Amino acid sequence: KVPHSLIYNIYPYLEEIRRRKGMMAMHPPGKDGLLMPDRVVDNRLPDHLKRGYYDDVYWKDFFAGSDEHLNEPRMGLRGDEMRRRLEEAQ
Amino acid sequence: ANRTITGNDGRFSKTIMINEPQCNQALSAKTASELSKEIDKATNAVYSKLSVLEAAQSGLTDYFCGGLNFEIVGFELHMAAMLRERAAAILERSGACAMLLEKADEREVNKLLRDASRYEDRVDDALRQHASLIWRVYTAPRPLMTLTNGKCRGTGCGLSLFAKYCALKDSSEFIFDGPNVGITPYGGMTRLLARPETSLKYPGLAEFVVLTGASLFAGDALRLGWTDLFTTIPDMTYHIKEWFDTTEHMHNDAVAWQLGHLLETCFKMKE
Amino acid sequence: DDSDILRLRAPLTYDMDSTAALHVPTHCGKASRLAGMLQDAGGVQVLDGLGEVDDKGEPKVPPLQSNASVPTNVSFYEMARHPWEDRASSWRRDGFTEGSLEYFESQYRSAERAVYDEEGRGVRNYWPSRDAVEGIAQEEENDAQ
Amino acid sequence: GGSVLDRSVAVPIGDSTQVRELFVETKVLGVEPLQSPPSWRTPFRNDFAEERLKELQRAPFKREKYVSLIQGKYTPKVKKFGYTQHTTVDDFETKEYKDRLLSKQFFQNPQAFEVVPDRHERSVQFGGKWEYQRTHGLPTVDRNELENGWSEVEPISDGEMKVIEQALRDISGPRPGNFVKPPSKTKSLQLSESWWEPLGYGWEQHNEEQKALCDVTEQRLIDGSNLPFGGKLPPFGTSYGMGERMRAIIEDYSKGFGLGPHGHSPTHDTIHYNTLNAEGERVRDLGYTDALGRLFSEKLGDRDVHQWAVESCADGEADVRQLLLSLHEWRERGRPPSLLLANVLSKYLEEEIAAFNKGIPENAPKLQLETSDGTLAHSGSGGSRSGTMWADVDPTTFALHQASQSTRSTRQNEDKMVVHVLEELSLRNDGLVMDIQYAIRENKKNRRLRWEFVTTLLPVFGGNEAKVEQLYSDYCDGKYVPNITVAVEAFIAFLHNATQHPETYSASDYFDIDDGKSSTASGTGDQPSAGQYTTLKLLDPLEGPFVFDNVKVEYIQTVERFRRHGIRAGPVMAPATGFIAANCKSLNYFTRRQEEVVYVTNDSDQGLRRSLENSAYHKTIAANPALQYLLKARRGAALVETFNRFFYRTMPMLNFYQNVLKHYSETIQPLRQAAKSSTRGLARALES
Amino acid sequence: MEVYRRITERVRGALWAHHGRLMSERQFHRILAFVYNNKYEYQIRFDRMEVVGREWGGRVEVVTTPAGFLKRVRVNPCVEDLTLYQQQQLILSAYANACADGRKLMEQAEMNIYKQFLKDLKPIVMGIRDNPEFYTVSENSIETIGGVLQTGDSNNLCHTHRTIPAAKARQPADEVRARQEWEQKWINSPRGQSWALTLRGKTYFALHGPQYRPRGAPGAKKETLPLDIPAPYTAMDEKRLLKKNWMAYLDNKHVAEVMWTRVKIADREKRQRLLQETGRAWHRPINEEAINRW
Amino acid sequence: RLRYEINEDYKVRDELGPELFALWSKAPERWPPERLSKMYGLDFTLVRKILVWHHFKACYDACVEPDWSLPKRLFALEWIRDVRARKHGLFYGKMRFAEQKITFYSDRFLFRDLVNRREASYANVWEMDDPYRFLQTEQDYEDYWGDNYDV
Amino acid sequence: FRMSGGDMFVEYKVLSRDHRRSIRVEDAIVDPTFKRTVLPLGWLELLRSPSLRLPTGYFVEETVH
Amino acid sequence: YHAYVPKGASVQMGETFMPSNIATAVFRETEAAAARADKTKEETGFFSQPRLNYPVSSGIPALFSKDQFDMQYSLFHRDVVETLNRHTLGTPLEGHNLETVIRKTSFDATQAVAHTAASEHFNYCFFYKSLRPWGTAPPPRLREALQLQYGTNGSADAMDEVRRIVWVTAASHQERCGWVYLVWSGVHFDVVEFPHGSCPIASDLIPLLALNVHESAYILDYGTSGLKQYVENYFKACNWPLAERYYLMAIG
Amino acid sequence: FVDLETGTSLYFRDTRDSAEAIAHAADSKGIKGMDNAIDLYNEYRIVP
Ligand SMILES: [Mg+2]
Repeated sequence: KVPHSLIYNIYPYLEEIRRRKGMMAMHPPGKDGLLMPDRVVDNRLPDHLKRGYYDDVYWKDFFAGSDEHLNEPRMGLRGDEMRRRLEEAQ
Repeated sequence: ANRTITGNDGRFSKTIMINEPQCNQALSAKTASELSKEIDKATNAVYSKLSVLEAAQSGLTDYFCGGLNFEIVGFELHMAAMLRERAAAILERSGACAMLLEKADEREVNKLLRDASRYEDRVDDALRQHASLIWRVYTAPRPLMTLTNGKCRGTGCGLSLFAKYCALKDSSEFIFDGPNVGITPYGGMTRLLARPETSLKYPGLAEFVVLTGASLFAGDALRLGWTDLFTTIPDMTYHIKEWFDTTEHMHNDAVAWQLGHLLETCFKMKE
Repeated sequence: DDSDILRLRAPLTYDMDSTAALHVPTHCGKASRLAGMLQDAGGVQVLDGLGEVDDKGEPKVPPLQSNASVPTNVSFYEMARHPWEDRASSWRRDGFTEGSLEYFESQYRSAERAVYDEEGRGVRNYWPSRDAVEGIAQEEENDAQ
Repeated sequence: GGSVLDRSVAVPIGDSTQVRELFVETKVLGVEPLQSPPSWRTPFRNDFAEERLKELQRAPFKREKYVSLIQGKYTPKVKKFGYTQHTTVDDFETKEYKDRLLSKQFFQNPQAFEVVPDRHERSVQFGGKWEYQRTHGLPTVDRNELENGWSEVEPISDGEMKVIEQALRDISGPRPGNFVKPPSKTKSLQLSESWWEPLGYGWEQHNEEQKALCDVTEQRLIDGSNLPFGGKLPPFGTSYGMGERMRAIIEDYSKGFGLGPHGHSPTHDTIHYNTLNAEGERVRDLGYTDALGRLFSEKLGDRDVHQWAVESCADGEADVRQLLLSLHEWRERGRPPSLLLANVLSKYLEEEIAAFNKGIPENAPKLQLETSDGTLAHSGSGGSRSGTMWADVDPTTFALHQASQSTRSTRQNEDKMVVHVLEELSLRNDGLVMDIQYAIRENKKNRRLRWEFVTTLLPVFGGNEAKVEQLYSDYCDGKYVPNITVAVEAFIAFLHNATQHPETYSASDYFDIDDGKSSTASGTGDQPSAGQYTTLKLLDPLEGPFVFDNVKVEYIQTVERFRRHGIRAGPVMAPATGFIAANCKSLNYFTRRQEEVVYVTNDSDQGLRRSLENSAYHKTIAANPALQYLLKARRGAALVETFNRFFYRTMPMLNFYQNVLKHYSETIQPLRQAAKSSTRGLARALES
Repeated sequence: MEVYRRITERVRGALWAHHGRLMSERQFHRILAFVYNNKYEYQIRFDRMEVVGREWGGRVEVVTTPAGFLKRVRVNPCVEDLTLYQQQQLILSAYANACADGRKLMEQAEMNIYKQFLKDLKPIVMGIRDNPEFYTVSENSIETIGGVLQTGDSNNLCHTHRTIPAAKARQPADEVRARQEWEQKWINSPRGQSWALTLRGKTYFALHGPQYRPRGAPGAKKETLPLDIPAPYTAMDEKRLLKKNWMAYLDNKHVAEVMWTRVKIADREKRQRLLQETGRAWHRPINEEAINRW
Repeated sequence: RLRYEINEDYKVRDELGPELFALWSKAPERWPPERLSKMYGLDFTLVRKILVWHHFKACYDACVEPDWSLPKRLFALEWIRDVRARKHGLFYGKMRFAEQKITFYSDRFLFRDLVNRREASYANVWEMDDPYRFLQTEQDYEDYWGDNYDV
Repeated sequence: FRMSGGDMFVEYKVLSRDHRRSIRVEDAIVDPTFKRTVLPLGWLELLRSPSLRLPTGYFVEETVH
Repeated sequence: YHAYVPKGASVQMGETFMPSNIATAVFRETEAAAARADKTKEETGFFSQPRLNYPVSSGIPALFSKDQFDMQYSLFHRDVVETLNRHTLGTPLEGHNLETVIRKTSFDATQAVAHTAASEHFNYCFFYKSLRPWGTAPPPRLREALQLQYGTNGSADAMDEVRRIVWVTAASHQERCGWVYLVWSGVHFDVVEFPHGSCPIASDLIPLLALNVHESAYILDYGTSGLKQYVENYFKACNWPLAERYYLMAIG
Repeated sequence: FVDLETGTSLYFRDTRDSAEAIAHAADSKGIKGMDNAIDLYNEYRIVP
């Protein structure tokens, strides 16, 4: 059985039962919300292509020290920043 | 109040059993309008994770649910026809809602006609209450599992098949007939037979079952994809009860898993 | 007889078959509620010749028409939109103070065109002198002054 | 203001004299009531004069530099979201609102408004102790304008919807790293906690990566012996719980998610993955390597990679840095080779690939490098492009595996056709060619463009759809451009076939229809107004020639915004397409020869008129009242526009290739300069 | 509610699956909240109007707000003579056909809402798939500890689609700037000068000029460039959590992972059902090696 | 020693800017607690608490005085429960758990109210949620306003 | 609350004390030249609900000029 | 859904090209598939065919068409396994390792059925495990081993020489029923030719590479005269590193 | 509960009829009621 003390918890539920009339009860016609994959998409690029790919959108050498986003992590780097990596290595 | 419908409640589970072994589980208008109350009052209950509807049969009846009771319906249709008969008899006796030039005849004609229309109103009520009951089962907010043990006539077919969890035992059966009793089938199963799926898998089956009154069984209801669930276990209802006694929380994560595990271990045929 | 089965397909009237249409879900919920709704509407109104057609075909007691149409100005995404930039999204972004961002961007531009071509020759140099790399912008000092 | 409420105030037009002398035409519509203009259109209720005077007095300040008076401050200040200080949006704030608000704020406390504030202390209040009821909140806007006045929302079409949910179902496909997380990406845990750094967490992995992939001159090696527990996880009950919460964090961060090959979660109840390291062994015996990889590493043999790169590029061939990069990323960190590297390797290794391919039966996989399809992903070719057995392999693991193999030491120039251009450019622009080719593919896939080409060119040949289909496929590659003669009579044939039975060609090819709901007085605009064809309509952006799915939404919106409001510009206007001149027998476009190509302009015409009037169809076309406007318009450019529009919507790729060659001839020589300069760079660097 | 929350969870989950970004619970709920309030607005305005259902002939009339509320009932005295039962059924069926018309209207409205919602999701969704690093493999390709295995069959049947131009980036922003370039080019032309004096022209300027909106008038007063939230390039909720407390980090990443898994399971169920409907799949497992042999 | 705080999803810093303040400022009646409560993934008591704080922060920000009747309006059910409890057990304060009735309801106890709610209908949305739907009898109005001697 | 012609129009709901009976008024001028609000006499009987606390419908019923 | 889709079928995207007829024929084939699956579940014995590490839905690159390899896998080998199961139940050999069946049935005429089937089962297995689809380059250590034996004063002469000796051994087995192995005797390498129904484990060698010289292996592709071409291709597709780790495990 | 995949299919049972879950005739799309999360943080607490 349900204790008298705990019944308040049901209130919001019971509340939006009452309030579900009209548009809130309405679902978009045709659309279930479950969208299955159909095609296969890969936008990956060779490194030399993405070296200057985002220069106009952002600054040049956008992928510079990025290890995950480049196959060559050290390209585009100016000498100093290249030296930094070894500097912390030794 | 009629002891037509009976029930068994565990902590988190609910059993609604239709008891009418005499007329072969054929629901009256009152009994159906009652069932649509017990079903949604069991289903909208706070603690029910699963509400199981089945047939209570003491061994007198192998039906899960009958259709409309055709004896009742036939009876009062006949009465109505007879009253129209007498009313026409006296309408053409004086001719040799009906407005006349004689007060006595207007009196008795209108009494007769009014009573006739009341009878027809009872038949109509029967039909509407069965249809609305089906709808109730279809729209049940919390999970309503219909265990089908034994045969179903038309509106019974409807009642068992449209629950979102509809289980079939070996004994389950579907008879969509009634062009054999001189009427068109009822219970909405017509829809199931007309799905483009059925035309793909079994072209022609729809005409076969709708024209020829013919029984479909568990295997046929599974292949057509009318339901996902089937079991061979004795007294399943007890086990559902005792399983949902051992369950603990009401959070829908928990509920989803408990119900799902129940389904996978028994009602889906993995092994 | 075929014409009789042709007749079966016609929708239910109350003139022929004396029965109202079934529509099921509304009957399921609202069947017991109807007296309530009706008396909330102040009871029915019995009028005369509602659907009764006149001599030449005109409606007697002209029927009630629905005003309903889909409202076309109602997008909420432009009602409550981003507090400073006027964009219509629901996306919460913490921007930077305008004028912080301007100054910031300016000094970056200066610092980078200072490092990459220091001699103003115009071409990008990835091997900059130690003086151009660790060197402070004189524009900062000039701004203080 | 877009709205129902947004109509203006009462404004003067003069006495009867000035009114009759103002209006030329006047058309009346039925009487309806006067809505009072809203508060923001009302000049006396909205006057901002005080605030505008404040803006102007402070206006010279706005022209100077921004300078921090803390010198040495660089980083910008964050302004957070929803703070009242930063809200610039006034939805309904008129002078009226600002004044109601002002007054309420003033009677709240006056001491906020004083230049030198006096002591502000709360006193009693005259409404009662509950006075806040009659006081509180902010001034309220009238509810009529709240509800009704809002702009008309620009209708979203179904096209842009289908695009969005296409993008929605693209992202729901699996990424290869998530189900079983590579040991390489699970070393990356960093916490801000003081107990996390003392124990090097991923140390054995990181050590392995360093030792295998890095030169010993630069590598940092973590030792586990000196680490807190011996670089291990302690035995269970010993560590006071340090070890347990260590394990919890690790098992929680390293767990996989999503669906595996058996279609279920890694944590699913009854069914399991990687039983007894059954996948581990499956990698053991397979290994990740290309056939192409080892053919290359076989032919190259000992000699220097860089030397080879300076060789395989003569001076004008390609940037050495590019194919050096792509080569490195292909050999270790195994990737699909860029079509640059694939072209180079193709003309380098041709005899080894020939020898590898010379024995194979018919129905078995061969080895081929052909980039005719745009994309590089070697799940796309069937793995037959390189020698790869894998769809994808994560770089780190590949590098570790191949380094476990001991091989490397860690410790006429003028006239061109389109094909010539693409195969030349294939070396000097990877991306550009990759784009042209992807686009060509997608255009070849459309049924729509095909049906248009076919049904346009059928009447001219009148014959076999076999020849038309062939000419379609050849048109796709630039190997066919129609002769201007054929073009003109195709256009004519179109006007004829669309007029004789209107049903097919007004339901497929589109003309704009006249609105008799709208009537004004002009000679062009009246033939635009009643019972005529206004414009030749281009294909909707979904069925048209290819555009990428970045921009497809904005492209669509723009097309609709422009068609609806009758803007002629951008994607709606059709570019003038060239054809092959009458005297010239050449089949294609050429880079150098410009006189083979002929444009049909407004001013300079190709004899479209004289060919029309002298055609046998001239009178049956003159029959159509609707075409009468597109034949004869104030702008004699109706025929020119109909023409160019027709051949744009039917044969989009003529303009496509024309622009390709345009761009080539533009940018080629800068590219050769870059190539020679860089190659000679590594050349003198190398011999030195 | 459901159709929305499914798509939003799709977005959140995918956001963490493909890149290491987490969406703030704050954000996730505020999306949904915006959908909700949209519906609410449509309701506010829907109640100002009425829908009229009518039963037999015209002699039973029912006037009801589209939400299904009942305002008036007109009836012929003919009806008054029937029965209480039949009176009830008649009025009830009129009410039903009214609710029908109303519900048709509302469902168009809802389609409209769904479109606005999608349009609002688009900078996020197209934020995650429009990057130079994003990729997918076919769902039928085996996955092993190193990487993903190649699907063998029909080497023609696998086509890799690409959403990004491989040469220098053309972003949606450049397209909008192109659109206003063409707007100005059209306007400032002589033929455009004459067009701006037409009714079409002033309709265009009333709808799509924000710049001319008087101070204090509702709506945006500038034209906005399309939002750019590139997913791998913008740190969202994971960096704040990682700085503050590891525990909330682990919990939120756990939530995202769970949601993603759930979405994927849903997609598998729909796929299975669509496979069964067309008869390529049986109704119980007939192939157990596809499961037990891993 | 103060460094960690539970529930990191909603930070106090981020709730300083109140949500949609540019709307419910201008017609606070069209904005019942529901519309805003869909914004937070928390439980009922917490989100209403937060809404109160939003309103107050907003008010102090705009230099006007806040509605002090607002906490009573959002919590109205809790208000009246506390009033009637105070009259029942004789005490002044807020009722706590120990003093609740020990009645055990059946499982389906809520059915009547459930079908009453599920079948309700409203002319406009204001009628749907007005603040005063909690009150029917005169006793209700006498308990709800006992505080303001004005009302 | 809306504006036209220079003045306010407000919708309100008149009610008995027990809120048994009610009347809506759509557009009412807000005019502060009236010391006290005026209604048509006919409503006096419409709004009278005789509860327990007020045996006659109203607490105060008198005649003024 | 994987469990519900039958064994052969591929699960893909609907292109809506299906006329209702073939759409029904498909469902009928699926029903049949379910029936035959129910009977194969009960026909299942102790031993079973090995799961393939690489996708064979298309052929094995540079070596086999789809039909060739699937005539080895789904025709001859599965028959061998049915035989093996028929004759290892109801005998003292029930439920033991593949080894203890091969080794305890060695050299006896009475159990020749069991032994032949067993050894063929092993050979086919090891053959599948000896094929890496795009081939591989032989690892340094193995090359060093082979060179010390076969190599005469040439660079990886041992590779051309080993892939020669394998060819010669293959051509010198006339019956075209059997196997060719590169194996480790434990004191030296050699290329041995096993007749059908014989195995390297039975002779207590340690196998490195397997090549299938059955005529049924190369018939559909290379015809009856195509054995040389066949072997030459096999080396394009073979798996060396396996042979290497087996060699190194043998040594220690 | 969440870790064991089992029972997660049940959030989505509406998928069992394809032409329906598109049509939205039935208001119950979810396990406990109208949708999967109506009240996630409230309802379940009614169990002692
Ligand atoms: Mg009650």
